[PDB]
Amino acid sequence: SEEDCKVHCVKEWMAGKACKFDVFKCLDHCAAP
Amino acid sequence: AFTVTVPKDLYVVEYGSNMTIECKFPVEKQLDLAALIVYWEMEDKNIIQFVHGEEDLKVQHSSYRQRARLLKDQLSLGNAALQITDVKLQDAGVYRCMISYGGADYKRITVKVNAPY
Ligand SMILES: *[C@@H]1O[C@H](CO)[C@@H](O)[C@H](O)[C@H]1NC(C)=O
Ligand code: NA
Repeated sequence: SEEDCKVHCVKEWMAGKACKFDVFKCLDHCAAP
Repeated sequence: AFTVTVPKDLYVVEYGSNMTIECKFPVEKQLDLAALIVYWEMEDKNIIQFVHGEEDLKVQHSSYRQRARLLKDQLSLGNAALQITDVKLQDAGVYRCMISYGGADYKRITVKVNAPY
């Protein structure tokens, strides 16, 4: 579930690169309780 | 779980020298470029964006031009090594390496620039 949240952060970071999304904040929040 | 690890979380580097800052990720047998993303960043400056083997110089931050590269020989061994040549005082700060290879993770590395005398 945590692994999937993190993969999705990368997905959205990539999507942004096509189309200011902070991938580190996103990854942080996947680990955040 | 997919984890990125740093052999060093602090590098103290001489002004005008060359530094290689390392970020490790698990590789089973041979590296697959089609599945790999490496992103090196420093306080919102984009240094390396390696997407499935593809790098675009146009999106490297102007402060790193002709000074920063991802070392490809290390990459084969699960080592995303960022080499910066002619280290500037402005190179001091917090670097982040994000690796996506199956899973995803990132680490912070502190670089301090000294001027020995
Ligand atoms: C850094 O790299 C350059 C070649 O890219 C080399 O000539 C130089 O000696 C290196 N600098 C130091 C201070 O070792
Ligand atoms: Na020195």
